[PDB]
Amino acid sequence: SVLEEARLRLHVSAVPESLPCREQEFQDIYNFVESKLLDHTGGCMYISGVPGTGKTATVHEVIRCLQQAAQANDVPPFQYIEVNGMKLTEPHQVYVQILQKLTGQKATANHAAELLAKQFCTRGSPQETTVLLVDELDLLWTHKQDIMYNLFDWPTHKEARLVVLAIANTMDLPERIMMNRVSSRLGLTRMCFQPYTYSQLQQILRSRLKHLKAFEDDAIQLVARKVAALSGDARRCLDICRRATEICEFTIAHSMEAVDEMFSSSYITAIKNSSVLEQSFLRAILAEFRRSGLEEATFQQIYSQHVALCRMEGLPYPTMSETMAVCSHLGSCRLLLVEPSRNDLLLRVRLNVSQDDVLYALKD
Amino acid sequence: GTCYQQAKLVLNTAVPDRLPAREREMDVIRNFLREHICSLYLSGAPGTGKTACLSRILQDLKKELKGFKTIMLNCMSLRTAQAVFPAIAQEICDMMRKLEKHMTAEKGPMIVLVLDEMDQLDSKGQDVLYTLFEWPWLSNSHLVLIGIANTLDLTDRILPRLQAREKCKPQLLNFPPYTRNQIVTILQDRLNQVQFCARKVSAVSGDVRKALDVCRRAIEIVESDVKSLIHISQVISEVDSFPLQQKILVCSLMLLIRQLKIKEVTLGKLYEAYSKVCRKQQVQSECLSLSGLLEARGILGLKRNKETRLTKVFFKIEEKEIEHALKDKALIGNILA
Amino acid sequence: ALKEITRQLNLENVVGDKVFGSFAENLSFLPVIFILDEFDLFAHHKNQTLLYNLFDISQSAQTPIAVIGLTCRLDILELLEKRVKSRFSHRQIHLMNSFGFPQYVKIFKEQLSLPAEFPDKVFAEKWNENVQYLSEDRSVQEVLQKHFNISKNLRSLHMLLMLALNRVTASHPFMTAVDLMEASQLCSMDSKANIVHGLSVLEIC
Ligand SMILES: Nc1ncnc2c1ncn2[C@@H]1O[C@H](COP(=O)(O)OP(=O)(O)OP(O)(O)=S)[C@@H](O)[C@H]1O
Ligand SMILES: [Mg+2]
Repeated sequence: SVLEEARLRLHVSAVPESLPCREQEFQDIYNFVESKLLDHTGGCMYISGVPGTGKTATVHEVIRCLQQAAQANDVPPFQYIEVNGMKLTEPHQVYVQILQKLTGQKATANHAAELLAKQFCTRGSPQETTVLLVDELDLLWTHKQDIMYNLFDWPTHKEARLVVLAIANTMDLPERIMMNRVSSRLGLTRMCFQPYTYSQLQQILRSRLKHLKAFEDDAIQLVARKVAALSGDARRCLDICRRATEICEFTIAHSMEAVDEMFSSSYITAIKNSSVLEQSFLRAILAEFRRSGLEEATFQQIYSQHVALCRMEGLPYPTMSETMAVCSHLGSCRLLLVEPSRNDLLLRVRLNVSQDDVLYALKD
Repeated sequence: GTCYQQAKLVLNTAVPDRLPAREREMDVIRNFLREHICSLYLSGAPGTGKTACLSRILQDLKKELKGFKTIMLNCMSLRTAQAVFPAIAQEICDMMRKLEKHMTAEKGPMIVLVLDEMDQLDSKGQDVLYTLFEWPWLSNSHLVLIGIANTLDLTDRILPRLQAREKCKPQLLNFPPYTRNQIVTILQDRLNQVQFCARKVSAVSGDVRKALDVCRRAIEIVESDVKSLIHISQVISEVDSFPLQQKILVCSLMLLIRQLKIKEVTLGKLYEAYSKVCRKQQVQSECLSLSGLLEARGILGLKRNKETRLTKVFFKIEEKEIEHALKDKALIGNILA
Repeated sequence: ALKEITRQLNLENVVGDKVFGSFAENLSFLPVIFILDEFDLFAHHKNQTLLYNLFDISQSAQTPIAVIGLTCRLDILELLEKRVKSRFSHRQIHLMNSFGFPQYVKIFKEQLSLPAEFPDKVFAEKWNENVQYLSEDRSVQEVLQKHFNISKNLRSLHMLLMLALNRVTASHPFMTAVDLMEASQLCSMDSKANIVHGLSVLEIC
């Protein structure tokens, strides 16, 4: 079906061959390592960007192009190694992960680091140029900063033949996280990937659905505009498109339902569907806060206000245990803040949501 | 095209055959070493080429003089300070006693030990540094020890006892930062086949490596333009669209800091102000996510106190620069009014 | 968690028996469905490594993996880091007791109803008639109203029904409204008053 085809094309893992939306950046990268591949000299580059900008996809596409060029005997052969920071149980273990990738040897972290140092500092046999990719750089931090120092200092050696690209989310990392000598080593080589403009998102969506007439232009434009006005991320845009297809299986209304169901908060409806006693408890808390003006109140005054409200409403007299049970149930779903494990009558209570939201939920 | 490639290759960070403008320090080191071959402490800012010049002079002395063994060691390669003790022994052949007995021998070639980045050899009691500095002044000692550091207080913070005993004071040498004329001389030495960049580098940090990077990037931009003062200033100014919700949030935070005068604003009040502004213009997880994204760009700083409300927010940019970063005054007036 | 995952998948023979920290044996080799009870506790781990890897392999194109999480907290979105939150498909289902008091009475009537597979049929019909009659008794409705005001959770209703059924003997095969009143009274007594009542004169002074 056409809807099935659209669902298949819009999947996240369905990477396109090449989209010129980042071609400029691509071209820049396509030069740098290329020069480093032609002069037989290593280098280092730091790329910082918000998630969802296609940094990993761009790097992988560049690596694919370089591999294809090498297969066509235009670039000297090279060894590619990729490591992910957050896929590692311990930081130092990365030394093993690199080593086993280049020699297959199993060794302890200290011994693996020593062997890597010996191989990258001593004039050994002429090896292929090494292209090292490290993902999630900020998660390799250490109080001693030895791993990061070695990673960004080893390509400085001529014998290393090492090219390193560090992908991260924070552009401040080389300044407030990285010390002085290593800061200048990555200095002047920072690539920043700006979020996609609504035109870029529209181009990406149109490229996803080429030769396929399933969505109207207004819905796609509104989805792209909303994404640009919210986060400017392609992943959530694809998710919204998929959910809109799902709803259409059941117009712009579909996209609106998707966006306001997958982004909006559910606190208001949870408060609305609460029980009567919970509503009385919330009203008592609000009344006590208005009387006092403080954002922290002991459980005793709240209980007194609740008793007064129950007397006003004519409800039966509530016991302390019932009120404490209701308080615990409310605190379980993170609507309030309390530590009732030991203290019972002297519990500080703080609202986890804005007061105006509570008012708008309780007016109805 | 080959001209640009050659210019980039020459201007690399690799140690060259000659380092001009450092003849005074090199001569001092040469005289010291020749007097002690027939305790030095070099302290310098990063990018002064102390490692390069020391390696060059040591290679020259190896070429011209014989009868000494020179041992390099980098402190960063050692995970523990105490690990300096075996690494030295492995380069010559209870372990410290073996080192001393091998060093106090009546007959034996001179040993020149250099430990790059000495500041990494700190200890909880500074014992290792004390023993290392007291080694050259024992009986039948033949040690000429050289210590390179970027920290200027190693001879002050770490070694009061060496000041207490006059016989154990080493000779200190400091590397001044490169001046504009020295940088120009080095640059013209590289290209035997400018002033503005040298001035800015000297005024900011005086790091020759930074100047090399600047000129490399300028050459890269020039060659990219061809393949397809202005370049240098462009690159240096480069190194040295916002979502509408983020604009509303930052404007609300600016209004709050102008109104209540506090430096840091709680997230709850910020969200309340954001909601009020959105109601005025008819426009909590989303707010926190936007705050994190703004912190990612470096516009705002967050003191994270492990809770949503306890995370405190502060600015990093002057108000005038903030206003001029905005390209539309209609939104500014609407939010102000 | 890694040990349990390896043992349930019967790959310890493939992966190995020793305590070695390497997990690339599974990771490189990695349709299997995952069920995660008390999902909030996993978010308190040191680096959220397991959650991140699960979301990554879900977003990867190697093997199909379905992830289902259960949570009582309403703020499960803010307990996750930015990366996993971005990689997390925003699919949420909400389970609220969105029904009125008459629906609660219907639930009570149906829950205490014998199934159609019981051997004796006339006894089952008499039991159904008895529970139907007890449905509209105003004391039973008062007890149900009290418990419904207290809490709408079905677990408390099941507990109350179990305690009521405990007092069902041979002499009294069919329940009584007084039995439900007794059960409700037994379920709703305060401990503090009892403890104070159990004291002595000097403590009272
Ligand atoms: N050039 C592109 N044009 C259009 N869509 C793209 C492009 N590159 C990537 N994408 C899509 O955007 C998604 C995000 O790309 P990633 O590179 O995985 O994200 P990221 O920037 O690396 O951030 P994280 O946190 O590491 S996932 C991809 O999975 C693709 O679906
Ligand atoms: Mg990525």
